[PDB]
Amino acid sequence: LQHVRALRQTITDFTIQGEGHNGETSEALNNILTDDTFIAPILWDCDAL
Amino acid sequence: SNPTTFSVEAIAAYTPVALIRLLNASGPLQPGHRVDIADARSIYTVGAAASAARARANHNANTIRRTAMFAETDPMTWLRPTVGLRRTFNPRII
Amino acid sequence: SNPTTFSVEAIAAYTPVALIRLLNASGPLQPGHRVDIADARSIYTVGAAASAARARANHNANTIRRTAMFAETDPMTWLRPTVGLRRTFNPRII
Amino acid sequence: TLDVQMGRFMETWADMMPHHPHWVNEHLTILQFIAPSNPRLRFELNPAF
Amino acid sequence: TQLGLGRHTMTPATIKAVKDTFEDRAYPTIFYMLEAVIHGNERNFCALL
Amino acid sequence: KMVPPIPPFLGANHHATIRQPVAYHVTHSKSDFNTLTYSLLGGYFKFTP
Repeated sequence: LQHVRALRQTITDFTIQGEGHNGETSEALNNILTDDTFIAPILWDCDAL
Repeated sequence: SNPTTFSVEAIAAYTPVALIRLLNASGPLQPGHRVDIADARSIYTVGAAASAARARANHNANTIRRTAMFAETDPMTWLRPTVGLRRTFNPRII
Repeated sequence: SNPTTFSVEAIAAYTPVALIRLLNASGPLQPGHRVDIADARSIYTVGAAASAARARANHNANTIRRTAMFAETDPMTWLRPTVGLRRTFNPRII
Repeated sequence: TLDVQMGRFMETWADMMPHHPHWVNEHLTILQFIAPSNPRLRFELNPAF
Repeated sequence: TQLGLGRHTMTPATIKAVKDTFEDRAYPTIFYMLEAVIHGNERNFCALL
Repeated sequence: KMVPPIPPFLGANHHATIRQPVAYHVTHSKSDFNTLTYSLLGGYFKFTP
């Protein structure tokens, strides 16, 4: 359970708090895990299309 | 039930379908005769499931009715919080 | 008990409240009517707890009275010390 | 009641932050901090303050 | 071997939970039924055991 | 998720005793569960002369 919630400890540690950009949830520009252009085949419960 | 009269499949068929123990679907068929078919199937759907809901009435003599199920109004909620019975008990009333 | 007369909620209500295991709150409410509210709430719990303390009443044919739990005078203390009972036993007297 | 105060704090703090405070930048390696970049560098003078 | 260090190393019982649920040859069909007695949003099956 | 959402009526980071860097440490320090405790204890020593 909590080392992929220590993976919560391992995809918001090694970057960054101080400066962000252009209004999409967060700091969204992002990259390939965390912003506002990944919804999907996601066809289970409810949030993303 | 009467008169329609009895599902032999055939494509009549009749919406309920008020049986228990359809040792009937097969049974024989054997096979379906010369009609168009498509629904057909619907008639078996709705009324077979009715044949389920009305097949009950009972089994409620040992339930254990339904519950508040959750935390939500529950039109008072202002003098006690709400919590739901997830039914780990063996619901029998013995 | 009478006449006040019986908790319907409403906001009358009354302080005792001498019922047990009430499936009354839920129960219908349904919901509370057009009066102010505020307490209500305090008067509710203040009686509910009493109606459980008074609900005990019996169950005391199985106790096994209470004790000092900890150690303290005990106005004698001058020819024997004092100790308490860590309430880990089953009080049933059977 | 310690609840309305928290709500008020949340509402005020939603826009209290037009930029980001310089005191969670505890992360930089020695040299990132050291380079004459860092705006907090000119405020790190006495090791006991 | 350079991203995870002491997000640490392993042993018999949980990647136990690993070798015999993703390799060889032994699977089902009617809890198939029961998985669509399962599939995703809330539902009132939230109440029994 | 940026700054510890600590209400101003309970003390701020720059006026408190336990500040951001030690929290950074405990959430990013990475050895063990004994060495971490002893290191944290080593943290709590005053810098008064």
